[PDB]
Amino acid sequence: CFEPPPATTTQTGFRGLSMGEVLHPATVKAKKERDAQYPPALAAVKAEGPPVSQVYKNVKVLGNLTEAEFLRTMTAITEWVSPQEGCTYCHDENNLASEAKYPYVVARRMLEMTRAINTNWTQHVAQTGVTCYTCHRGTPLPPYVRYLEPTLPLNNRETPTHVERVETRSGYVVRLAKYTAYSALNYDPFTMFLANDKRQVRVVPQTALPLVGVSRGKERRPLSDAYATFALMMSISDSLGTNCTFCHNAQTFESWGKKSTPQRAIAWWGIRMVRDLNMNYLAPLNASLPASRLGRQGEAPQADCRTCHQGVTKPLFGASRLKDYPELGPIK
Amino acid sequence: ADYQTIYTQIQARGPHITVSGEWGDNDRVGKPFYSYWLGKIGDAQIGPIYLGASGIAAFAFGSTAILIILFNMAAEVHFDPLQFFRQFFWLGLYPPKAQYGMGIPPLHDGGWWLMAGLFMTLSLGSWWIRVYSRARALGLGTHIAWNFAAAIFFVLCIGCIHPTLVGSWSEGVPFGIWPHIDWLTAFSIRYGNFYYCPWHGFSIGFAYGCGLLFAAHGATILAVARFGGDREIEQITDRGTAVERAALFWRWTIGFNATIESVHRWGWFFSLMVMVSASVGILLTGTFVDNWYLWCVKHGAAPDYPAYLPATPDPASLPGAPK
Amino acid sequence: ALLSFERKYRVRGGTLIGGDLFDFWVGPYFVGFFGVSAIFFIFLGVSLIGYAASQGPTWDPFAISINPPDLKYGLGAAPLLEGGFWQAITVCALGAFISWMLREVEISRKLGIGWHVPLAFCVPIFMFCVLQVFRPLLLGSWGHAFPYGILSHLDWVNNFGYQYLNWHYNPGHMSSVSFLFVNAMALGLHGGLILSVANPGDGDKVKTAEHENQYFRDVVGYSIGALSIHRLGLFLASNIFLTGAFGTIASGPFWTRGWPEWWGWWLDIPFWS
Amino acid sequence: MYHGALAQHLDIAQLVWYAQWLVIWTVVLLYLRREDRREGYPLVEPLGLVKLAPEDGQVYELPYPKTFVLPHGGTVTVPRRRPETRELKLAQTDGFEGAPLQPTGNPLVDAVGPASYAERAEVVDATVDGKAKIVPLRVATDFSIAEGDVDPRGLPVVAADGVEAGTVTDLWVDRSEHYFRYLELSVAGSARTALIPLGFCDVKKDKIVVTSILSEQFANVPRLQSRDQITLREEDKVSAYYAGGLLYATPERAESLL
Ligand code: BCB
Ligand code: BCB
Ligand code: BCB
Ligand SMILES: C/C=C1/c2cc3[nH]c4c(c3C)C(=O)[C@H](C(=O)OC)c4c3nc(cc4[nH]c(cc(n2)[C@@H]1C)c(C(C)=O)c4C)[C@@H](C)[C@@H]3CCC(=O)OC/C=C(/C)CCC[C@H](C)CCC[C@H](C)CCCC(C)C
Ligand SMILES: C/C=C1/c2cc3[nH]c4c(c3C)C(=O)[C@H](C(=O)OC)c4c3nc(cc4[nH]c(cc(n2)[C@@H]1C)c(C(C)=O)c4C)[C@@H](C)[C@@H]3CCC(=O)OC/C=C(\C)CCC[C@H](C)CCC[C@H](C)CCCC(C)C
Ligand SMILES: CC(C)=CCC/C(C)=C/CC/C(C)=C/CC/C(C)=C/CC/C(C)=C/CC/C(C)=C/CC/C(C)=C/CC1=C(C)C(=O)c2ccccc2C1=O
Ligand code: HEC
Ligand code: HEC
Ligand code: HEC
Ligand code: HEC
Ligand SMILES: CC(C)=CCC/C(C)=C/C=C/C(C)=C/C=C/C(C)=C/C=C\C=C(C)\C=C\C=C(/C)CC/C=C(/C)CCCC(C)C
Ligand SMILES: CCCCCCCCCCCC[N+](C)(C)[O-]
Ligand SMILES: CCCCCCCCCCCC[N+](C)(C)[O-]
Ligand SMILES: CCCCCCCCCCCC[N+](C)(C)[O-]
Ligand SMILES: [Fe+3]
Repeated sequence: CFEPPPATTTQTGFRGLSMGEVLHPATVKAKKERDAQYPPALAAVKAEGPPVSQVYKNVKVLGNLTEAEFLRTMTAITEWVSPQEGCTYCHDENNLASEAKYPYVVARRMLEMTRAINTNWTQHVAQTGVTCYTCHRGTPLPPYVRYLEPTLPLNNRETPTHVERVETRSGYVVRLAKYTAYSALNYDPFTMFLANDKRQVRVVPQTALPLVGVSRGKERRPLSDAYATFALMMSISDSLGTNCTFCHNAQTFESWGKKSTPQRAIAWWGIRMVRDLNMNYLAPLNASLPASRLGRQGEAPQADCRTCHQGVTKPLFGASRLKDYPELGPIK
Repeated sequence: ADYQTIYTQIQARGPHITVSGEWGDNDRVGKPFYSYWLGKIGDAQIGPIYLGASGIAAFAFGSTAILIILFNMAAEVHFDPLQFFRQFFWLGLYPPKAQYGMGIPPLHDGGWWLMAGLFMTLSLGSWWIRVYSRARALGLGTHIAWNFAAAIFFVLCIGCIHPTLVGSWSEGVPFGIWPHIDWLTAFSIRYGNFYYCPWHGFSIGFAYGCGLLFAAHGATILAVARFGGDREIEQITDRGTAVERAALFWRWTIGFNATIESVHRWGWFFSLMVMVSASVGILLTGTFVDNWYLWCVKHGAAPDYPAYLPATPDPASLPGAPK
Repeated sequence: ALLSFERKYRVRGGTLIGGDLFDFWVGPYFVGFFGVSAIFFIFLGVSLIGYAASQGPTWDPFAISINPPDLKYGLGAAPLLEGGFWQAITVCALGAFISWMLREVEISRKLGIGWHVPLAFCVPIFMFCVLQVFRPLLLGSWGHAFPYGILSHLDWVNNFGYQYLNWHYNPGHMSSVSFLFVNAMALGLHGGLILSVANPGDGDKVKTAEHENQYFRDVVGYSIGALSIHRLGLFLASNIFLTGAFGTIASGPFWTRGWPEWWGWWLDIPFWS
Repeated sequence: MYHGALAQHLDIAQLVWYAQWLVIWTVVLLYLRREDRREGYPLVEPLGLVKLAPEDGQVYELPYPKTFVLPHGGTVTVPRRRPETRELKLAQTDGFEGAPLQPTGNPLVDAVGPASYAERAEVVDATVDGKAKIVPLRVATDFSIAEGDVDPRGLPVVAADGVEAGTVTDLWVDRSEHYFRYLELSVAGSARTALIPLGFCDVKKDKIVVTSILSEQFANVPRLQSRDQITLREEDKVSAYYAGGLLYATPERAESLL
């Protein structure tokens, strides 16, 4: 039922406003240990010999690396994505230039996506960056992805209940609730807001009085947009293991300036980045995936805030490998 | 200590009294029975109950509304009885999610909600008639009915008057445990934080005052139960030492006092004002104010605070930012 | 000066401390020793509010705000301008409230009545302590307490709630809200009823105890009775804070997640999961 | 353009704000606070001598009189002139305006301070249908003690000093509300009966404990006119007597507890 004291608390607004984090140490420790499994950087290698564009036969992304540099990458990729499966997950034992296994082609696009993240989305990932490990955590299927309908459990490494299974219709409300921090909000924030750029998150008017011409009847946004934004915010908070005051002074959710923390701006960039990733890198990959990876509408698994963050306000508590693997970005 | 104020030490039994009303004396059904444990903290007699036309009409319409809600709820769990009990709190009947304006919504998107709203409203009106006419039948003033009227009026405000004034049924209160709760935040978020709505403030002021008054009034009467202060009607018409001491306790404490009758007017007025203030607030919201916080800023009332972590510009307004 | 019936009650005695020294009235107000301590604390607190408010940005009453210290000062004294005034004012408040309660027991004794009213007044003093003293002790800073300002204290209630994503799902809150609602409803019913019996209108004659019970038996099939509604009303009102205090004390010290998630004890039973 | 805007930086909600305060203060000041004054007004000063004309504020603070039509005949009008006639056996302890009064005699018999009774009608309170409301069980023979509960009839009454003071002979019941309000008891060694409000009674299974008065003080409990019914003023006299004991039964009860 309850969590024993003490609680760790932080301050994120002026004194007296009750803004800041409330954290259970046990829970933080369990997440710290889970995230400390991040494999350490492989030892640096001397840049020696010709570029692998001249040495190997089918190297389209990593072509400016030397042989030892490139094989160091391939070791790191195997550690991050398929340590249990090994190099043969993506490769033919007898022909390392064969694209015959689908993980090869996907991994190539993932290489491009990852460098895109570290080069074009520094407004969100800063100097910390991502690697394949950030999402994959040592398995080819990342533990936290989303379909065009809610699935349970959130961690696909756990085995679903009959009711949790997406085909059991009697369990839909619970599948939806657990994605919105157990609220009864009747909206799926992922397909509404993170799958594409079609919907506006902001719903609150920016004037005191209602403007004539947007304020009556069918000119009005339905109230459901406000439910939906709230649902997105429940989901976002739960995905970072935090509460609203991490980003907002609830005195005025819609105001910036002194009424928002810098984390709110970073979160804003995060919404745009996730949209780019899903629309332009992850959703097109239903062409290249087996039918057992796709959802009930032939969609590929896509990313939300939890995919990288897994319940922590900084993924892997700020761990970085950017300086150790320049080939993953940023790219000049 | 006066143990009588905690519970009845020695209970009494006697023949059941029936005060005759101008009509309906035969529509009292049931046989009275007595509960000894109830009788410790209250009156031991349960029943009979009057059973007029308006009361049955209320039960009729109410059950219809309940049934429409429960059926839609069960549809939400594909009629699995076990998941229905599990998920009961999270199940609901929703007004339209899409913007149809004031057009009648499809049954699958708000029509059933509108239906359940109609029958609940009829049930409330029917019960109101019961509350009113029962008073006149027994030769009593209609004070309760006018308080109850304000409470019904507030429900109509959040249920359909405010939707029709802004012109969208999408703004009604859903039916269900958690979902009617969720509406409060969706609404407050839409209209710019309800803490900054002065009529929220008024309503809360009166609601808190109802707690203050009933704690204070209840405590007062119990403190003068030894002189019979609970027999309030005859203390109104013939002031006894009970209400003299009650009046002097307050006068010597706060500098002024009520009478045994006027304290009930205070209480009645405070109760009424919870609902009247709430209704003015909803009637103004959406029709004439869009963001209550900005409205308080416009009129120079909102507090401001220093930044703690750095002030943060809206990134969407920086040059070259994506949409 | 005096109500027509007042003089025969204006007798010596009933004090708790000081005997005759403070046993007197000033206008309608009984004084007593706690009358004196109350005025002391009120004068001190209002002075500190005034001094603190003048060192602040504005004089608009809606925007004045005396705030507690940053969390980093823990449970220690903080500099006057940045939390100290809040600390001082808080102590005056407690002095004033407790003095006020004890003054009411003295008035009760002199009149030979029950102490029920100061007893009831303990509940809101207790709730004030839950918010400003006990819960900040359990968390380790006075910084978690609420600020003194007409509108600013609402911003604290606001953010405090959203620190647990949706406070409405707090079970102690649900209980508290339910008593606030039913208490306001009962007071309307009780006041409505009394007035309806004494004021039927039209020159009709005033009715009776039996009419009172007949009305509620007729409408809802039960009538708790005259004395009992007063006991119930004190019970209902008191439980707004008595049950609410659990939902407040729990948040932070005994629960750190959102309050919706707390209901997983029900939702996640394996039997129907 | 804006819904709710008016000329020169006014909007409708701003006006309603003012109107709402005006409504509140009107009802509170001009209505409720005058209703509050239908008892005990006009106030009493160190002799209000101006018999020729009333002072203006005393007229302004009062509501128009209202008349109650009583259920068993009669009318009451409030407010009205009701000075307290009876001589009070109290003396001013000082010259100050709000200094307390002191009892000159025995305050329980003299009915001052917490022992004061109101001057209610010397009238028996009545049921809906005219009968006496508060009657002992010997008269109210269709009323019983509920099965479960002490029958006090026969039990002794122990006073504050631990002395048995009498024996409970009957319970008086409210026939309108089905609720016992008094015990009747014979005071031992005095050949008379006394009534006790239940609220002063600690009902145990072998005794009735009564802490408000001493055993000897049961002798001077106000007596009733009739044996089998009570008037509203008598109810006040009886109830007040024990309440006066809370402060007066012993010299130490009026002084500070600390
Ligand atoms: C945990 C949640 C709390 C809460 C949540 C809350 C909400 C959500 C709202 C209020 C509102 C109010 N609160 Mg607040 N509050 C207040 C006082 C107030 C008033 C400004 C106002 C109406 C109160 C009322 O009518 O009650 C009933 C009592 C009555 C009717 C008797 C009259 C009391 C009088 C009107 C109070 C005036 C007090 C003075 C302004 C302050 C003292 C000044 C000094 C110098 C003498 C005090 C004095 C305290 C203390 C000492 O604990 C307190 C604590 C809390 N409030 C907690 C922090 N309160 C409302 C408001 O409009 O604020 C702007 C409002 O919407
Ligand atoms: C984040 C969102 C919040 C919010 C959102 C909110 C909204 C949107 C509205 C309120 C309203 C109100 N809020 Mg507020 N609120 C309140 C208190 C209050 C109430 C005093 C007031 C009136 C509601 C009421 O009494 O309904 C209880 C009584 C009701 C609902 C009447 C029911 C009567 C009916 C006849 C009952 C009959 C039922 C049938 C028997 C059953 C049949 C059912 C079947 C058929 C299905 C406090 C004390 C606080 C604190 C401490 O923070 C707070 C904070 C919040 N409120 C946050 C700001 N609140 C209302 C208001 O005043 O707005 C100006 C309002 O409209
Ligand atoms: C977004 C955040 C929200 C929120 C956050 C919230 C928090 C954080 C807390 C509450 C609490 C409470 N909320 Mg809740 N809330 C409530 C109702 C309530 C109250 C019943 C309850 C107790 C308030 C309290 O502690 O007063 C305090 C009042 C005090 C201490 C009175 C002190 C008086 C003092 C002894 C004397 C003062 C004297 C003056 C200074 C003297 C001046 C007088 C002059 C005239 C001379 C309603 C009805 C609603 C609706 C309709 O939505 C609502 C929504 C919300 N609440 C939002 C969801 N609420 C409290 C609770 O119980 O939670 C379980 C609480 O801690
Ligand atoms: C500030 C003003 C307050 C206020 C005032 C007032 N509120 C009143 C009156 C006043 C003056 C009445 O005169 C009337 C009444 O009659 O009281 C005895 C009444 C009402 N307020 C109810 C509920 C409520 N008030 C709420 C709030 C506020 N109100 C605000 C706070 C809330 C909240 C907070 O959500 C709720 C849920 C119902 C009990 C009742 C209507 C039943 C009905 O409309 O029928 C609807 C028809 C049905 C079939 C529903 C059946 C179930 C219900 C519980 C009815 C069952 C009764 C039945 C007799 C049981 C038989 C038992 C028997 C076998 C032994
Ligand atoms: C469930 C229990 C209920 C309940 C019960 C009862 N309530 C009682 C009694 C009972 C039984 C009395 O016997 C007593 C009284 O006599 O009635 C006239 C009283 C009283 N209830 C008051 C206020 C009240 N009740 C509230 C709530 C409930 N009550 C709940 C609902 C609320 C809110 C917010 O809800 C308020 C504001 C005063 C009017 C009065 C105390 C006067 C005092 O104490 O004098 C002493 C103090 C002063 C005169 C001023 C002191 C100034 C200090 C030093 C400096 C200010 C500091 C302050 C903290 C700053 C705050 C700023 C602000 C904007 C944040
Ligand atoms: C200057 C100096 C040295 C003075 C010394 C003396 C001294 C200690 C003075 C104190 C000065 C102070 C601090 C005064 C402030 C007084 C205060 C706190 C007033 C608060 C008033 C408020 C807002 C009350 C809210 C409650 C409210 C709306 C009450 C209105 C209705 C009333 C009067 C209710 C009280 C009341 C109740 C509850 C009954 O049940 C009852 C039953 C039968 C008869 C009368 C009553 C009755 O009067
Ligand atoms: C999927 C996540 C892979 C794992 C595990 C391993 N490799 Fe890989 N490899 C992968 C891709 C998508 C590519 C193409 C790279 C590009 O820039 O286009 C490669 C390439 C190679 C090569 C060069 C082969 C050639 O074209 O001649 C070699 C030699 C190679 N990979 C070796 C290698 C080893 C030894 C691995 C286990 C340590 C390994 N790879 C894992 C995808 C994936
Ligand atoms: C989150 C932003 C990711 C990062 C960074 C990387 N990957 Fe990824 N990958 C991600 C998703 C959501 C998916 C879809 C689920 C799926 O299993 O397809 C994938 C998929 C792959 C695959 C295919 C594996 C399979 O389907 O069995 C491979 C081989 C893969 N990803 C490799 C890979 C590499 C090498 C990465 C770093 C260069 C990398 N991914 C980053 C999410 C994310
Ligand atoms: C940071 C990681 C956040 C947390 C935790 C919460 N919110 Fe949020 N919110 C955040 C951003 C970046 C934005 C802007 C979205 C955009 O695309 O522009 C928002 C927006 C809102 C809004 C809408 C405000 C408007 O202009 O209409 C609301 C009402 C809101 N947020 C509320 C809210 C609540 C209640 C939260 C805790 C449950 C919460 N947010 C968390 C960033 C972050
Ligand atoms: C991997 C591709 C990510 C996805 C998807 C999302 N985030 Fe992220 N975030 C990521 C990194 C590598 C970092 C850097 C950590 C650091 O040390 O700077 C971040 C940072 C944030 C922050 C800043 C938190 C802070 O303490 O300063 C926030 C508020 C944040 N992220 C929010 C957020 C949201 C709301 C997302 C979904 C829209 C989201 N992130 C996705 C990596 C990735
Ligand atoms: C002209 C026509 C077509 C349109 C106008 C129709 C009209 C007047 C519509 C009005 C609609 C209104 C007033 C809607 C208001 C709805 C509101 C305020 C709903 C609020 C809360 C609902 C709740 C809490 C319902 C929960 C439902 C359940 C728990 C299932 C029902 C079962 C029950 C046992 C009910 C118990 C409720 C409670 C006593 C515990
Ligand atoms: C809007 C509510 C309409 C409900 C109609 C059904 C109620 C019937 C009223 C009968 C009243 C008869 N009467 C006056 C003798 O009590
Ligand atoms: C609880 C919300 C209370 C907010 C109170 C704000 C009221 C502002 C009214 C302003 C009156 C108009 N004017 C001219 C003085 O600005
Ligand atoms: C926010 C709700 C406002 C409620 C206002 C009720 C306050 C009662 C004022 C009592 C005034 C006393 N007196 C003697 C000056 O009239
Ligand atoms: Fe009463």
